[PDB]
Amino acid sequence: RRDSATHEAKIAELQATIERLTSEAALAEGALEAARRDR
Amino acid sequence: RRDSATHEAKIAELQATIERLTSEAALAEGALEAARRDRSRLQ
Amino acid sequence: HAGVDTARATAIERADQLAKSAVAQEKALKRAEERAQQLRARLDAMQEAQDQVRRDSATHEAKIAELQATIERLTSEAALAEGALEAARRDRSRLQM
Amino acid sequence: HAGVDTARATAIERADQLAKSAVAQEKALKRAEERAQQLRARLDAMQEAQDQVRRDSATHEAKIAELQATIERLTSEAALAEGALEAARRDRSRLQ
Amino acid sequence: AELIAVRANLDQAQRQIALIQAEEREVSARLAAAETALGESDARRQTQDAALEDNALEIDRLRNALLQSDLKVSSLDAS
Amino acid sequence: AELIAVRANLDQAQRQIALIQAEEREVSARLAAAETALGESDARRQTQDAALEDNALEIDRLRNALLQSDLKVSSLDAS
Amino acid sequence: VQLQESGGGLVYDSLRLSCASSRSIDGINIMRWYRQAPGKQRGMVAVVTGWGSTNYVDSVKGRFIISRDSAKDTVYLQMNNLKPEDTAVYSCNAIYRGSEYWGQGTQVTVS
Amino acid sequence: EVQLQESGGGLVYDSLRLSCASSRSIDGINIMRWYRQAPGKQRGMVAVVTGWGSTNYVDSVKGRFIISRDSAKDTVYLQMNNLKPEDTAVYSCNAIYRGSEYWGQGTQVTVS
Amino acid sequence: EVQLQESGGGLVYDSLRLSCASSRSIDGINIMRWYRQAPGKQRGMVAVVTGWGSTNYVDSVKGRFIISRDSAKDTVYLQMNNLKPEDTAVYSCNAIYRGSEYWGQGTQVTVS
Amino acid sequence: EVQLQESGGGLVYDSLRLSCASSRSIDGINIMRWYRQAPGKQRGMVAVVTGWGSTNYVDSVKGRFIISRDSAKDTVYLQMNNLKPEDTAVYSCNAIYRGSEYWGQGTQVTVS
Repeated sequence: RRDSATHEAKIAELQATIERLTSEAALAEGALEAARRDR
Repeated sequence: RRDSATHEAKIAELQATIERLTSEAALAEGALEAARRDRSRLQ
Repeated sequence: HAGVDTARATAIERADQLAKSAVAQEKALKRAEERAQQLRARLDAMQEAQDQVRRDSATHEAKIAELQATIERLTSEAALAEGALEAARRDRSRLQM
Repeated sequence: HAGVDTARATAIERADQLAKSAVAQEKALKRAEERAQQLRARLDAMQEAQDQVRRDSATHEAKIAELQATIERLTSEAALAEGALEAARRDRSRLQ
Repeated sequence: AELIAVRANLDQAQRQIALIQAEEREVSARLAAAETALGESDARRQTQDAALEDNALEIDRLRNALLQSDLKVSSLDAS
Repeated sequence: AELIAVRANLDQAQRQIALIQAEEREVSARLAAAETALGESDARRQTQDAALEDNALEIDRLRNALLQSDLKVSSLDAS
Repeated sequence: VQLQESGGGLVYDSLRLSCASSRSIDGINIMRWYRQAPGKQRGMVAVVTGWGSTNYVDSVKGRFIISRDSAKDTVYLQMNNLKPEDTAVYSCNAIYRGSEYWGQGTQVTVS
Repeated sequence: EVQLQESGGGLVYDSLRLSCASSRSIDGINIMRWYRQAPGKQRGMVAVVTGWGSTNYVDSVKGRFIISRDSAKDTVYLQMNNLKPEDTAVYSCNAIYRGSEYWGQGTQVTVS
Repeated sequence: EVQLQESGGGLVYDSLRLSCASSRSIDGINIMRWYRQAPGKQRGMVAVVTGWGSTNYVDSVKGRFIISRDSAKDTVYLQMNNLKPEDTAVYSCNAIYRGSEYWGQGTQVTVS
Repeated sequence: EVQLQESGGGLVYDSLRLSCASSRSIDGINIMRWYRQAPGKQRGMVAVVTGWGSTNYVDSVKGRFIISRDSAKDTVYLQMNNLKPEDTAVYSCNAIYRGSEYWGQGTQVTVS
């Protein structure tokens, strides 16, 4: 009944952190690895 | 009930995909710190 | 005249024998002077032969000295070549270490 | 009586003058033989003088032979030295 | 290699070159001395041959004159 | 290179051996003829000189014979 | 799951790369596209998420576009204003139930 | 707006402990990962922790460090074990709550 | 005071030839060698000739180039054969006389 | 053929004197060289003295090392003053007689 609302709060927060991890992946895995192998 | 049950898999998924999206990071900065080590040949 | 007649006779041959003892000696000096001129020609030719070899040794020393000053340069170039270029290369190629 | 007490005068002249004079001829024979034997002494000296200078030029000829022998196998050392430089400077083609 | 057995014969070569030079020089000097001495000896021999010719003529002539002289002695004592 | 070159230097050795035969030719002709004739002409020198001393003694004795014969001729003529 | 992609080729521009998937209308989490320039280690290019958040590596930002189409069930990659350094082999990736899945790979070359 | 204050610094010849005090998030502790800054160099990766507990470690420290939550005390531990002298670095814990990143003042561990 | 002068430079698809016109040293010729300066690189030796005629080359040209003297005309010759476009370089001559090293103004050889 | 055997090698904190004794050529001496081979590195030259007293050194050793012939002792020397810890190497004395090059065993001199 009431517990349903918290599941989205588990969905919302846990899905927003995956955004941050993907953003930090842009800098690490693609950018600074490729960029700093060249220098 | 039924719809709450559908929530469980997604949470069980989201925590699961984080496990093996951070697992790439450990192998990721391992190579970034191996590449930055090459800067010893320049500094 | 009693004893003089002989002295005329005797001293004419004493003159005559020494009259051809002079021709013999004259031919002796004219052959001993020719043997002197053979020796002069040999020594004069051998004096110039020695002189020719004198500046032959002088040109050799001119070759030696200038063939040393070239090696003084090749040894000098190898200093920069073998010393600077080579050692620095292997010190620059120490990156593998 | 007369022609014989006089004619001895022209005969003694040869026997006295030439006896001393021909000795001066004999001295020249010794002198021209001394000149001959002195030059003959010099000729052996100059052949020995030839001999040392004969070897001296040969020693000089070996010095040129040894000196060019260095250069011939000291320019070869430079020939391989520049091969080492170009081979090592060919390595930088891989990076730049 | 083989230079051991070849430079040995080059050494023998230059040894006999030294023999050549020494013996040739000593023979040449001896030959010059002998030739000059033989020329002088023959000159003396021929001067003395001329002396012998002239003086044998003198002796034959003088003996003939003495014979004629003694003949005149004998004729004078026969006078 | 050195093989043929120093075999050629041994060939130089054989050439100088030919020059050894040249020196032996000098001794075999020139020196031999020179001293043989020198000995002969000095023998003739001694023979000539002894004969010339005998020759001078002959001239002196027969000339003194003429002097005495002339003196006797003069005396017998003065008779 | 079978991820099969398409859209590759050698071209003179802009291009579209799809990665056909096997199941899960809107149910799969992060899909990504990886490229491997020959002689270089494979690297990430784009990222899409279940809700629609997207990102790109700064080497391609403003150019490559990662997109979804839940009806056709295929993650797209609009790949526009290609540069000659964009010659590489583009293989789609995924994370379903944790296990990473890849694709056969397609190559795009430009010059 | 959670505020993270690092802890556990010091000096050794050993095996040290590190903590990251958290201002909020009892039991809702999403990714708390630990970063060390090599002096004169860039910041680094050490380990992560999650709400559920999946902790992975970077290859250079794998099998040595352990990162464990303390949900009640609201602090994520970074254990240091089988240390090497190459670990002298300024240590800084990191947070992600509501998608925002919350670093800290950083501490230091000298291993020499 | 030898005053060299190079000649024979230009452009080929083959074969070329270079000269180094010496201003003195008629037959008094010690080492006279050829240097190439690759465009944007440093000088390097190519071939060496000597008074005796001892010719020795660098590996990069050995069996391809010939360094041949001409003692009559006061000139040294570097015959160029079977070229590569790698041989595009400025070619200059050197000479050692009385120890002093003399260069030449140089000529450019472009092969490609 | 010449046999070259060195002497004077050793170890110090100081200064040294490397010497090289030969088998022939009493003052009829052409180029004799002194090399050194750092471990795991190719052989390199340092000093050259020629039979006339002319000397040259590589830029690394100039101002410090002095090379000096000695005709009477049939030996060439190579002084080493103000030795630096970087100068450690194996030092082989060299000579060029009759064209071909002849080497020596070497003497590992360590300075550190």
